[PDB]
Amino acid sequence: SDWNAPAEEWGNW
Amino acid sequence: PTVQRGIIKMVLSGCAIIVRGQPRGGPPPERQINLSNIRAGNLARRAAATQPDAKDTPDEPWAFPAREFLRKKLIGKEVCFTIENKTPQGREYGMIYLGKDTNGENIAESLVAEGLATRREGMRANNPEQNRLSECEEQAKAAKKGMWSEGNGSHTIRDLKYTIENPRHFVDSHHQKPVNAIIEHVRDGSVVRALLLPDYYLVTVMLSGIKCPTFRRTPEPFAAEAKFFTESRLLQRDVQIILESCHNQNILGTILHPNGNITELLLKEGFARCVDWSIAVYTRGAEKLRAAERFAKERRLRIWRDYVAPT
Ligand SMILES: [Cs+]
Repeated sequence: SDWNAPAEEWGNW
Repeated sequence: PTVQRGIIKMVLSGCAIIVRGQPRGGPPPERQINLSNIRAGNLARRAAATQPDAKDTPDEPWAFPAREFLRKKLIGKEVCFTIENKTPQGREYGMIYLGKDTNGENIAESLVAEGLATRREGMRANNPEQNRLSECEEQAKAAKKGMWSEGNGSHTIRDLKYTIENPRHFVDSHHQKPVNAIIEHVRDGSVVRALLLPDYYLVTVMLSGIKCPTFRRTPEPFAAEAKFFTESRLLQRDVQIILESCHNQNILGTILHPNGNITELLLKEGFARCVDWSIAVYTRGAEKLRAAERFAKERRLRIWRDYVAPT
């Protein structure tokens, strides 16, 4: 689980 | 014509796209996908040390607006794509759609529709797909968008600056006021390459007060993971950077984003530790960095897996 991709997306909009 | 899914990692020069799957084990798979049937302008390039006789070429007109167009619309988004061709040298060509089905927004069409990419000269007759690119192109020429505007388009060519005359003065002149920037690359978890606005400075930014595991010619424990942690949140994202200090050309600072502080996040995840040589230049309260690190150490997270509490 040390490859943590964000749940919420970090978008430019 | 097999629709496969994926997530936009970054937008490349000539509007090429890197797509990734989600972490199912270790590093997520990557895929460079060139857009079929269209040709976008080439971004500025800096000559590699591998090729010493080569020199830095600038931006082609409307190349950077083309990259910025896709960056604003694709970064972090889920897309579906189909591969049309795969050259023997490994290069893949295909179509990219915004959404979950192939009837969503066609990226190639969006570019051509706004005069940010032109049709490739085909010698044969247009297929159904190549026909709409023609319609998009004519609508763009009629509206005089982008490359179809009146003049050079030389104003869209960045005066890229890979160095700074006097780093200390440049940082002090901003008085720790947040600077609009784009995170172009991620070396490791706590050091990134940022494009500073409005004068297009390409600089190296190190996070103040912390240090992630790094690579040295090779990766340290949790180096690749920490890099991905920062990459999956900030790569080609619009951010604000507080220019706090500098050492030579390297700039010490803090990256601001509506979703949170990556410096605190890295510490709380145990992907980084507090360092005392630079913690004084952290302007957003050093005591919170201590709390974030203390949080992770108590739970033996990542880099603190082999931590031995005093007793
Ligand atoms: Cs023109």
